[PDB]
Amino acid sequence: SVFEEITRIVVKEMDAGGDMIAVRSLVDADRFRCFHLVGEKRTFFGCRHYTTGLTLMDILDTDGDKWLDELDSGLQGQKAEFQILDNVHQKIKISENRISQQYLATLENRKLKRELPFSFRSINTRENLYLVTETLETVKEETLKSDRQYKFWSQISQGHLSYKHKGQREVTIPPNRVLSYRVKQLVFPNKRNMKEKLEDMESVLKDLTEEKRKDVLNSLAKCLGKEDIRQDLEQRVSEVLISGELHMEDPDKPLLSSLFNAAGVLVEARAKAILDFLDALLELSEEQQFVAEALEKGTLPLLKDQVKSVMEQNWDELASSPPDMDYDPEARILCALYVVVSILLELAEGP
Amino acid sequence: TSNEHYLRILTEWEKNSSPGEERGIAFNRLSQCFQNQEAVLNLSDLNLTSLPELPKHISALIVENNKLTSLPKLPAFLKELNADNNRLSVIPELPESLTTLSVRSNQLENLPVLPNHLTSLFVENNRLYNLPALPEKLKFLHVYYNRLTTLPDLPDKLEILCAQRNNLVTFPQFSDRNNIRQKEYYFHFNQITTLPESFSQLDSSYRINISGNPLSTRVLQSLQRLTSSPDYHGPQIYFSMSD
Repeated sequence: SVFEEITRIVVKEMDAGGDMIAVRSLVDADRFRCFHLVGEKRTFFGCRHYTTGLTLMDILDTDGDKWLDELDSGLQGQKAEFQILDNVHQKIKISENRISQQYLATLENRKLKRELPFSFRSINTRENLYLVTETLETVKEETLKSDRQYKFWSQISQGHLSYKHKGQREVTIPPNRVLSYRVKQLVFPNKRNMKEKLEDMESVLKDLTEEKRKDVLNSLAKCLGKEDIRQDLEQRVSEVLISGELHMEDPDKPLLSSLFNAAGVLVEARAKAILDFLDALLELSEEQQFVAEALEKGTLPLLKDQVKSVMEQNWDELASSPPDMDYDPEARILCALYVVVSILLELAEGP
Repeated sequence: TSNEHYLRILTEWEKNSSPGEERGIAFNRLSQCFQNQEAVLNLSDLNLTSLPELPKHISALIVENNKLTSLPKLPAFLKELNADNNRLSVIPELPESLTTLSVRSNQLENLPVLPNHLTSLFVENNRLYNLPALPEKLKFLHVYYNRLTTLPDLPDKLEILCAQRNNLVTFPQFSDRNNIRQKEYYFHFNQITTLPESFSQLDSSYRINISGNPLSTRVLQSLQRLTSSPDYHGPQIYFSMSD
């Protein structure tokens, strides 16, 4: 998505690679902004900021009579005007909005509250979180056309494909929008190489079924075709993992009857397996349209087999980067596609 | 008779316009902008190619994205001169009333003297090859995206200074006589190799994003020596880790 693209660009030009991180959720543009604390390193893949009903008021909600002046003191947010300009002359008009160090001090010397939401206890299990301090809003409707770029995961285009396509994707940005947000941490006042992993999963998932799998494929069509349904099925599957039960109103019911095995017993291996899928696939940012296309195609075997040669070339970097340090994102995409069709085909061919 | 001249010269400049402008709306705006002399006197998006003589009682001027031709005298103003994306000519001398000047996205190649206690400067997106002395009361600087290569001294209350993507070859003789909560000193994408010995002398209440500059390996490895060491208590300087 260009949101990812143009917000990466504004990060790089305005302040390259600092604590001001882009927004990748295209449709979820201004859900989070100044005074919207979403975020946790809650066993995520390093660079993740979950879209949850927890925002800054929902974590640190003052409940006294002095709220009326807290309206002014809280929407005091800055509207300083920046001109972002490159060879995308042209000047996109951004507003920097940074809650001042004085309010940072007041929040530090204040204390949290008692009735918090269930989402808090669901997400903050092992969360080393970050909070939005400086955010980049859009002041004027800024529908701007753009195409694409990436790096050297162009080995796909080296194999037999050519990748000569055109990303004429022109997303609309209305006024009062969001581009990027500075992240800083107030964490809580206490108030196998995946080939062998994937061999184990290949057994426990060769254990799968056909029609249940076809619902898997349709459900992943909606999920990993458009952004929104990805977080939909993400929340659903995470709830399946934690609660370990079933609500019979799930559109993903045959995969539920699949993760729960043919006898209806939840194979935790299958649950963590769809989870490692979703991790690898959401690591493939905006690959959603392409994977919905791939369901329509039935040509995942082609995709992986290409990056199968490519993965067996690239085992240098997920072993070079320790699991707790920053990986190579391109190599993560690579191993992700291995995981994609390795499993998905060992699945799609009957048990 | 004075209002009579302004009316008639405005009418001439309105009806001898080469016929491509919203200057009828600009004209009734100027009739209500001299008759009663409204504040703000906004000219934005009206595309007035040439701004004629303004009334004496002006308060704040806001004329973004209007012109290509030089401004006339701005004689006695009051607060905000906001002249974005207009022309390349020189700025008229600022009066004692002017405290905020935003000439962002303009094309002035020679910023003139900026006397008096000017507070809020925003001269981003210009071709300033030079910059004279800045006022002491300067507090929010923005020389962002400018061609200056010989950045002079800094004031003693500057907090946010954005001067990235300039031809700055040398980190200047820094005014680290400033003690702002977090120095937003964005110098990324400059031509710097030489670092003045005083990087051990600035406080940790600093982020100088010195990225993009072609530092020498020795100074870079000294920076690694102070950063990989767990006791980094100098400025929180983000160096260009191949960013």
